[PDB]
Amino acid sequence: HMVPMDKTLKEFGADVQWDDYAQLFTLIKDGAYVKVKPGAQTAIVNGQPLALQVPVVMKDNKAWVSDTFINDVFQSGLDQTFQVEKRPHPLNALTADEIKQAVEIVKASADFKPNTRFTEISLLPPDKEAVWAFALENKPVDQPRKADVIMLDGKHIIEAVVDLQNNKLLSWQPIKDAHGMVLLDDFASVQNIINNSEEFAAAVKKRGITDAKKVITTPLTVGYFDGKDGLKQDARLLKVISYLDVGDGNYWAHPIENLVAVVDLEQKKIVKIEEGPVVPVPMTARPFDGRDRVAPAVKPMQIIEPEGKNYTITGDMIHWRNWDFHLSMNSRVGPMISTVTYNDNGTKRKVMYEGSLGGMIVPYGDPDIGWYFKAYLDSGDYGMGTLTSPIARGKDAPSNAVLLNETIADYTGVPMEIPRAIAVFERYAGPEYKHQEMGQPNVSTERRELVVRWISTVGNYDYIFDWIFHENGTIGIDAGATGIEAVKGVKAKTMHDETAKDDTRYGTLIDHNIVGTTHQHIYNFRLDLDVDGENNSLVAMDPVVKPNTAGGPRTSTMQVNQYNIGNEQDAAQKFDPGTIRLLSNPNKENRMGNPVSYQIIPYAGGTHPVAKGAQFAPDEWIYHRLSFMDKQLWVTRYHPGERFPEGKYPNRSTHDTGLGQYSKDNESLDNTDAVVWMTTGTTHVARAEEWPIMPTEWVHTLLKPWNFFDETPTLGALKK
Amino acid sequence: MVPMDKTLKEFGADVQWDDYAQLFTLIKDGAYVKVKPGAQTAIVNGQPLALQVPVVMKDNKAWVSDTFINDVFQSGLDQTFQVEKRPHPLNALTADEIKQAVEIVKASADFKPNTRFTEISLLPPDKEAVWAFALENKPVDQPRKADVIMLDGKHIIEAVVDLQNNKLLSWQPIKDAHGMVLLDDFASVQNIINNSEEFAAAVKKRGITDAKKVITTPLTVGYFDGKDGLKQDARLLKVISYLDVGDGNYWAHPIENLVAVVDLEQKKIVKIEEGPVVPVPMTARPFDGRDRVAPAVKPMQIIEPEGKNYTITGDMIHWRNWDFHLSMNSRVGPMISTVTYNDNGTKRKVMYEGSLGGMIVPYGDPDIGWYFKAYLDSGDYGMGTLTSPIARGKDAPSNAVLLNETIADYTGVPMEIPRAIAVFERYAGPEYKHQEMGQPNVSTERRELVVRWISTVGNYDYIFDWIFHENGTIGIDAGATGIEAVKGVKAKTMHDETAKDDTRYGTLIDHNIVGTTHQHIYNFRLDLDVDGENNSLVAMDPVVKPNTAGGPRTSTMQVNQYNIGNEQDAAQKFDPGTIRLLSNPNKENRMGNPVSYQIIPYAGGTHPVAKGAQFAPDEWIYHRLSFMDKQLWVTRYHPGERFPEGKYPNRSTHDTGLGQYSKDNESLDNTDAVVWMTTGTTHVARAEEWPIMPTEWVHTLLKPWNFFDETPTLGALK
Ligand SMILES: O=CCc1ccccc1
Ligand SMILES: O=CCc1ccccc1
Ligand SMILES: [NH3+]CCc1ccccc1
Ligand SMILES: [Ca+2]
Ligand SMILES: [Ca+2]
Ligand SMILES: [Ca+2]
Ligand SMILES: [Ca+2]
Ligand SMILES: [Cu+2]
Ligand SMILES: [Cu+2]
Repeated sequence: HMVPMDKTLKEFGADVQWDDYAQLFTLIKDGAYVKVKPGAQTAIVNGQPLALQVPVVMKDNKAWVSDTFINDVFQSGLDQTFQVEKRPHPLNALTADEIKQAVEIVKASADFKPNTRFTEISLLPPDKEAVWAFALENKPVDQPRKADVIMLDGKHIIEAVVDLQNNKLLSWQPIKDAHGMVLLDDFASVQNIINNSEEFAAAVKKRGITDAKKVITTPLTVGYFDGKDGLKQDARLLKVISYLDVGDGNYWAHPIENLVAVVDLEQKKIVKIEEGPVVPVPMTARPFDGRDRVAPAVKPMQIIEPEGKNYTITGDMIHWRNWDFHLSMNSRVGPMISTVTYNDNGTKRKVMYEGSLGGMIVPYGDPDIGWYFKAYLDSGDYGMGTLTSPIARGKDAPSNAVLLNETIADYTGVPMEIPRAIAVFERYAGPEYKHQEMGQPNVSTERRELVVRWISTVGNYDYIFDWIFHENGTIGIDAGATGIEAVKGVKAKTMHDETAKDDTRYGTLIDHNIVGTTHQHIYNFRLDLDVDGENNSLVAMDPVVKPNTAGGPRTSTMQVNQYNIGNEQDAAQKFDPGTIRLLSNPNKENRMGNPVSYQIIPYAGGTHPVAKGAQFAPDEWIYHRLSFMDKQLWVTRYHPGERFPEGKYPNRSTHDTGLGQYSKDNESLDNTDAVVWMTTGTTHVARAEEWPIMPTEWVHTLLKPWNFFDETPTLGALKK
Repeated sequence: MVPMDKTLKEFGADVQWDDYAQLFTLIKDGAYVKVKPGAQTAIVNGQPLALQVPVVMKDNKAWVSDTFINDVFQSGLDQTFQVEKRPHPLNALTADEIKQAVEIVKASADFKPNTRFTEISLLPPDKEAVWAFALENKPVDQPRKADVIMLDGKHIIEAVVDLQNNKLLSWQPIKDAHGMVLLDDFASVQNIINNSEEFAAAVKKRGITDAKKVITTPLTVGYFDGKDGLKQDARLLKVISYLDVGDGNYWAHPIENLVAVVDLEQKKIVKIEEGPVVPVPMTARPFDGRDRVAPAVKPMQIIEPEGKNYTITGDMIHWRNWDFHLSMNSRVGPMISTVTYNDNGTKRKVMYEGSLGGMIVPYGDPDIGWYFKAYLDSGDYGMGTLTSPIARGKDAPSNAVLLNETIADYTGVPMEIPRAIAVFERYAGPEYKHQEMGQPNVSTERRELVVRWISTVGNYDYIFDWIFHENGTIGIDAGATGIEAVKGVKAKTMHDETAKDDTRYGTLIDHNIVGTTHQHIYNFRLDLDVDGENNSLVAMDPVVKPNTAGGPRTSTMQVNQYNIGNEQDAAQKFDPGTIRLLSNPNKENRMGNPVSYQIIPYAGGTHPVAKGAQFAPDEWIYHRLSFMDKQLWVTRYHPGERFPEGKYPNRSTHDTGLGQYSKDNESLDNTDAVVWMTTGTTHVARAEEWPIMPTEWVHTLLKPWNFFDETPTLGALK
């Protein structure tokens, strides 16, 4: 029998286009670009003919297809974008079965508990050398597949390691003084607790709210304040900031200011309620989904690749032009780009062994009761991988993108497949190079970039990360921010009201009775670059103006001060965009005798004002707990266990267990395996243009080959 | 009948044949046509068109009526271009006006026989009247006038002509002003050198067996208060030479330490400076691919089958909420004028005029052949004149519309530059997004309208993009590519004896070739009128202040706001961590905040950033060009102050540009301000940039700040 074509294809997630003049359907879905005419015995898939067992049938202006059409067409093989992996890559993320296997192993332990949740279940990384050998030499990794299983028993963290190959538990280590990240069920627990609190209902009522059932809570981490916040360090707590649901789909626009409830999770009870001055809840409807807006007419624009893509995805490995890399998903930091090599005329040269988001922080600058503790570590305390937002096909990524599904474990240890978790797409990026010699034929070539995009939403903020592989060897990493701002309810409607000045001391008045509290967005990327090998050195090149000592009219010259940065301590520094910092390989040179290197650029621009460091006095704890905030460049000795800038267990941490810890011994960085950490951020002073919803703002970082090659990388294959 | 593919391609249209669909897809600029052989109708931008003669297949060769292109492409179904019934007052001089102006000055008894024209451009009507035309359709009751700047030998004369009444209004010789370099000067230099026995003698001394293979370059000499031993009153140019080896890239073969000084009026070398002899790098280094084979790539197309979202009426461009005027100038290229943002039905002023102000590419090597090297490409060579036609689909995306522009050449004859400017819309990620947990997603795509212009002066190719974002933001990017200026050296690798000395002022990017360090400094003149003429410059510096409200916090994040009341204070370095606004103290948004635009001189770049001029304050280039050392300048609107480097920068003895425009330190309080943004890079070369440099970009931004009352892209309320 058959089924309606449009409905079915839309359900399938394919774009359906009908050309009445040509009597032709054009179907697009990831790497598949299809053309089919009603009644035709064949269809075209990426330029190749495909025989259909059932032609598309047109009835009374309605098209119908066989129930096997989607499978026969989209899984024909003529779409070669995806290929089957014959030999499993050692860095492949844990499969659904493996996740379940790990969960069974720990549950076989006599110590496992019923309320035991899983903060993270991820592959235990085999030794770096074995992995590189596999990627380059194709040598098998004779080491057993293992998995780290981090459990949360009540409020206690337990680190267990399971041997998946031999289905046996290898370790069970409780981690004292460590708090666990926030889990999904905590979100519902908070709302439930507030709903059952007689006092809170009373607190809310005196603040103008009649129906407490319309109150929406949010689970915020409290941080650490040596007790000044009056909170027992031992307990698993969360502060609750509330909003009123007015039915406009945007409760963020209706803050219940000066009301904070402290909740003890294991005790499932409100242990404290801080109250400040009563501020009337901003009530005006402020929808952002367009319900109250007119839809402007816009002409269609399509980016198409009718014969398929230039990249191939074998398993989790992506091949594109001279690039080869592995892409996997982690519940905490999201995407991980591994074993990155650049094919130099037949020879695959190492570039980066492992790269990913290190961690990030969004600290606010308002001292009041509902803001002073607010300093989010989104990936660390909330798991950005877990909170991945599926790509909106054609909107969050260009129409010519390919969308990948990714699987991770949820907090209960059950496999979870995130649909459209990552977008991959090639894009035109202007001319690669050009030269119009006067009176001569022009010379131009277009530039192409391969983008790997991932979006994660943690509450009100929506973050976008793009890993950009330039055909010329350059690698870019951009971070975009959008979503809804965290606002403060105030009494002033305009800057002319009496309280305006005081209401706007820590933020801009972006709407009536609404202030966009000033804050920063500080991102950090962990980049284990192995420039043409593991042993590298950090070199500095500072352009300077020195007195002319060669005679002639000039009083000055442009020269460069070059020196090595031999230790981690000296490598942790602010970044001057006017200087040059290289991660060189002192063991290999290019054709001119220069060490093959990559230029590290932590700050390549941004659309919001740039964060020169953490906007905190040096005597604030957040500044103390988190040191990665103040430096834009860090370089440490390779260590498989050092992966997070804010530390492994940042929730209510008492001291820096991250980059401050990784570089505290000030080890040598001379001709050894280095790991680069780039920190880049923005300072956000709000404006009306960003409310009710904020246009995407971006920050850019860059990694450029510096004498890594012997000439223009994109000139092409040498004819003679 | 006539062959389709042959005719269509001569027309410049792209032809695609789909055998499965038996359909031809024809594309050219805003027209997207679909036609099947034998069909009595065709489709143009989604609309049906009746054909007089169907397309016919003859021996697998399609044929069309001899009137096909006109009937289809000029049908009217492609609405990209609309007729301009009332000419915009800022329209550039037409070919007829260029010839009229030349006839007017040539009729004067003072016009000498071989006089050339450095520039022939529209003399701008008063701003007020122009705004009234754009906002009120009010006619400009002032005759079209043209500035005619002549070069009589080496003497500059400024004339003004009344085009409407066809009469000469003024004729003023400009004392001590040197004229820019003109095209014929390039040939003179080469011919003068070619006929120089002494030069040929010097060249032989340096290993060149055939002097006829020597390629010259016309370089401005600057000013060094005589220390360079050059006569200030003479029209001079220094000549740096290269050896043509037949690889199509003479730039890769420098004849180091050989500099000839040519007096253009005497037409002869008046000085030859010789330094140590360095063997000419000989290895062929073509950049045009003659020795390469590109990897096969799958096709990519960006299509708009229903036409464009923008309309071009004459030179007026309408797109979404934006409306602006695009014109061409021989010196600075494109000019963006009368820019307004249609705020829910009401057009609000944003920028009266915007364009490249000027730029300079100064080097940091003290040696004989480099110390004077400081290029003012627009000012001294005329970048609009040297516009490089856009290579369709490569220099600009496949969905772009390419515009032709007309200017006058140095002999006063109209010159049409094909594909001089590219206009194209592009996807730029999501405009905004919010995925509320467990709720339906909300995402809208971002669209940007780009106006791209490319100019090439010698070895460098410069790209400029004026980017209009739907949300009111305006971006201005500058890209650099082309061939690097290199110094011939003895070292082949860094292991050679002279390596250290050879690389003191630049990187060794090839054997015996050093890419001398230099900077790229661009300056943009932006006459912003934020929702009106009268504005004020306001600073907002984010600062950390002690907490005085109580609680655990010791510090807070506050802003230090203050006005910058005068030109001298407005001339400043830009801290990308601070905020600088051009506000309209007379208008506010719904929250009582002054409608403003955020000025961002530095929004990013792919090359190291230039914090200022890499020159000691006692260097003459530094004294002559103050604009290089500050990223932000704000001056009072004046019709005759348009160039950061001054009107006549060739061998100038002092700053007649921004240094002069602000020397007076006038008030910037609630008045007509003009913003000048200086953004630059410091270029330290690498092997990856040779023989041809992959495009490097710098970015600037102008963002609406409380100009609107909410997210500008949400749309009108139902
Ligand atoms: O995103 C940071 C903490 C948070 C989590 C959930 C809702 C609001 C805020
Ligand atoms: O671009 C600056 C001066 C110049 C002009 C012509 C050829 C080479 C260099
Ligand atoms: N007075 C305008 C200049 C002009 C000259 C000749 C034809 C058309 C226009
Ligand atoms: Ca260490
Ligand atoms: Ca490394
Ligand atoms: Ca002035
Ligand atoms: Ca102005
Ligand atoms: Cu923000
Ligand atoms: Cu350069």
